[PDB]
Amino acid sequence: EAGDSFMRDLLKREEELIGYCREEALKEPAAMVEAVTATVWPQNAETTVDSLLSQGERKLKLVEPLRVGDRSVVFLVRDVERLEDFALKVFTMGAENSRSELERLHEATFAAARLLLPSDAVAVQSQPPFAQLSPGQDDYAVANYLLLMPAASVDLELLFSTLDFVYVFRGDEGILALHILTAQLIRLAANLQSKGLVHGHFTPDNLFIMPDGRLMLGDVSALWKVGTRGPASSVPVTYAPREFLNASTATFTHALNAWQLGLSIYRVWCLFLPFGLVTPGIKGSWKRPSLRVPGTDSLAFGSCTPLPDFVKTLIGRFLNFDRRRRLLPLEAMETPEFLQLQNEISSSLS
Amino acid sequence: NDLPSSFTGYFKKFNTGRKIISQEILNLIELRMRKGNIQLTNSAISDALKEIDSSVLNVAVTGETGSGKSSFINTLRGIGNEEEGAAKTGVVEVTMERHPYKHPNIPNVVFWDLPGIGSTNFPPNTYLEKMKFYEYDFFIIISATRFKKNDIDIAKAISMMKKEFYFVRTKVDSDITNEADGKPQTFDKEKVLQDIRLNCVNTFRENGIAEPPIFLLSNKNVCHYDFPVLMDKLISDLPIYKRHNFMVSLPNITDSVIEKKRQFLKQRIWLEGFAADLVNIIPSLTFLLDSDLETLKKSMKFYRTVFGVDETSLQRLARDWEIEVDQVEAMIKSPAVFKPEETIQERLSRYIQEFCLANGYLLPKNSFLKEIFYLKYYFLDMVTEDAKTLLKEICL
Ligand SMILES: Nc1nc2c(ncn2[C@@H]2O[C@H](COP(=O)(O)OP(=O)(O)O)[C@@H](O)[C@H]2O)c(=O)[nH]1
Ligand SMILES: Nc1ncnc2c1ncn2[C@@H]1O[C@H](COP(=O)(O)OP(=O)(O)O)[C@@H](O)[C@H]1O
Repeated sequence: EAGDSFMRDLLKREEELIGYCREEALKEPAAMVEAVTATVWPQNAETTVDSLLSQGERKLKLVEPLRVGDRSVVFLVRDVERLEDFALKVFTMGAENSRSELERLHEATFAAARLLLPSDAVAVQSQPPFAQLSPGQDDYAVANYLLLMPAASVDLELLFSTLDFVYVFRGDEGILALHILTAQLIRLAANLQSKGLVHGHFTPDNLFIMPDGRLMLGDVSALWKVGTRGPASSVPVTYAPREFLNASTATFTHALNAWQLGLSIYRVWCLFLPFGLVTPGIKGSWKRPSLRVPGTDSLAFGSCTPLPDFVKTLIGRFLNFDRRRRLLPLEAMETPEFLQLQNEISSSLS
Repeated sequence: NDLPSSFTGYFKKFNTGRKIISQEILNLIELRMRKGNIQLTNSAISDALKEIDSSVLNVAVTGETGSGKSSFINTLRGIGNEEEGAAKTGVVEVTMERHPYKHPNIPNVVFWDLPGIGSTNFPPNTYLEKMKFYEYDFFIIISATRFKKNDIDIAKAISMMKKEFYFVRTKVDSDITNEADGKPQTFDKEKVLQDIRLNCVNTFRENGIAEPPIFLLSNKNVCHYDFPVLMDKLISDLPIYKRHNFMVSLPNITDSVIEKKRQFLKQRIWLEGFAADLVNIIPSLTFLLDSDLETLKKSMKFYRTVFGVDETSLQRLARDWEIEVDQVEAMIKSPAVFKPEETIQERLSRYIQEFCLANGYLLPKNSFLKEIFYLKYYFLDMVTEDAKTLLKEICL
């Protein structure tokens, strides 16, 4: 709670800068943003939708675009008659089976529903759900399936890119923020572990600081029961350890999230990924596509922020290439290094 | 009233740290002057000047790729990044070997671009050994945008050897513009600078290093930030005999830097004037042989170059203000001196009267420097003023 409130206040402090970088991030995909916006909101700021679940009819007012993903745009919207703001995720259709994939995503998400959960799923009125939405624009087909969720204050990917632009985390407060994020990441991963759960996408673009300062993990459809077998391709290649790159089908394990946890803590202190892995939107990044391509498999901290040794050690232990010897997050919290992290945070806060 | 006293007394009029020679050398020259052996007096002055002229300065610059090492080196050399002889980025990181870059006008001032430690497979202590740490007069860690672990590991290693380094934070103009663009409702130029500075200070302390000299500057705008104070600190850390060469090589970025160059060069004129023999005739009643005129023209050209008002320097200014050189030349005095209605002979005669009216003959009654040396003092004042005049334009 103490750390949450500190993060909340820090977010408010950097609110204008985050907003600036958020807008900057939308310039490159402007054509996509405009085309998706024109599809979902072809008249003015409001569009009327029906819930696919029990929620009935809503009018969603566009406030502003928030973020672009590989095949999606996320908008800040308002349901005026409920007095509630939401993030709304809208999906583009490249694939011929985009429709069936989204139907599958819907079922997996809501069957499954620290975790950012959806609030509702809706479809534009007078048009079939999942099918391509009218009015169509040729460069960007949009599916009639809109996912409503609480809006994060910032995702870690955008935070890192913002810090790369101007490193506002200076002095003991910025350093403390790095400590708190490190501790939050570890506890989030530890919480999953405690429930025998594994997420395929424990990555900065799926890690969200909420308005109350809490760090949450998104996309409950990618949560697995530990030991479950699934498509290895569901793990982003730059966030996949070697054992997820050698097969069509992989076992989803606590070792996977130990690895991904190591990556994210490394990025907290370094901004780019380790091992020369390509990290879009960060200047210091090399171009290694994945670990299956040979490169620097040694863990290098030279171009990072000067991180404390207790953090270095924890990253090193999470990023053990041996899938049988990675430090798991619950175990990590019992280490002296985690104790030291907690005491640095406690001393600095009070 | 005695000549050796007048000779030493001139130097006492300059503040400690502005003296071109040590007390020991001054004592030796004064001693020989008192003993009346002119030949040994000359040789003492000659030796001192030669020791000064042949002094070599080796300045190391380390830091991450893209931190502004080559830019920093070029700025101190008064060379644009795209001009000939400019240090270029990236190259040292490939060779993994230091590369020397000489100052164009004072070639005994040498800057060494060092590869970032991360471009090598050297741990800090090995990296310092391989880069020949002990051979440098100054070792400068350049850092931009954010402190890297490598920067602090190198610093910790140097502190472990109980040696010294300077920390230079580049691209502060970029951080300022970026925070101004990103947070206008709360942006404050002075606060951003202070917070960058304290972050540097705090980073060293937190890592067990006594805070080194720290300088926040911009290779893109020398008219502001810590460039002047950096220069002050570097020269102060040098033995006296190396000061002249470093000083005259410095970019002409403040009135203080310019004035300080004038002070050093005034002492050089005094030494040269005494080495040449004092005379017993007033300089308004002597004339210049062609050998003197030649020495004068070469003196003016050296001064103009030192102070950045030489032909090449003026041309560069002209392109950038987008004008004809004759518009730049017209703002100052030195370019017209040896140019075609009052003859050159009348003109130099007038300069003597003006100088000696304003300043006297600098010496006990009935003793004088040779006329050429009053002229050099006059030229030095003129070139100094010319440099301040143009700097006012540039830094604005
Ligand atoms: N705005 C600004 N840019 C700088 C400064 N110093 C260097 N740069 C720029 O940063 C980039 C890298 O600098 P450079 O000297 O070439 O890097 P290095 O030799 O590899 O350390 C170049 O595009 C420079 O123009 C500075 O003080 N301010
Ligand atoms: N509820 C939310 N609030 C704020 N940003 C979000 C939210 N959900 C997703 N995002 C952001 O929108 C972008 C795309 O989200 P998503 O569709 O989950 O990823 P992708 O499309 O890249 O698979 C990402 O940057 C993500 O961080």
